[PDB]
Amino acid sequence: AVRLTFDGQKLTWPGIGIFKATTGLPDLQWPDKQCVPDAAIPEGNYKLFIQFQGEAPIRNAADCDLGPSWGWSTIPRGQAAGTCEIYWANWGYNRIRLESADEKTRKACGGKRGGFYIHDSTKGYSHGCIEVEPVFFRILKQETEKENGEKTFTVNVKYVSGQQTNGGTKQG
Amino acid sequence: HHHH
Repeated sequence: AVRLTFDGQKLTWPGIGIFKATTGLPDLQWPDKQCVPDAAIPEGNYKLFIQFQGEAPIRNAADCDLGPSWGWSTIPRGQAAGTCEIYWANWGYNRIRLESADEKTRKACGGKRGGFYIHDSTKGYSHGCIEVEPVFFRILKQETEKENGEKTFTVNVKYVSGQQTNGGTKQG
Repeated sequence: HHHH
């Protein structure tokens, strides 16, 4: 099993590496804002769904709405037109679904937050999710594609200071 | 939960 840790700026894969990572919209990248919609993800434990399921489902093409999915999916950037060129640039190219993995995490913030993912946009913000350095997904593929057995990934989110929850993921 |  892999227990990733996320402290607001760094996503650590123990024994492998540290990845730049960011959570929350630009003014909401603070541990004390974690119960505000689209802010830094609430602290606690989350399961990652790393099973690779290909293209994410499109719930409404006109409104650029992607449907939820419980796995690792890709963002259909190649067909984006008009406003969806803007909106899907905030997803990136890859997303991994997160689910709260204990009751305390699930009940955080009156239970009013959800729909969490790890994704590889390069904006320096995330709409209530975790934006990670794109190389994370290449390490993930390399470390898992040769393994035959169970592949269990979680992430613990714990902010140990008031520092901004921005790890420098905006494209250089 | 949407993400626009």
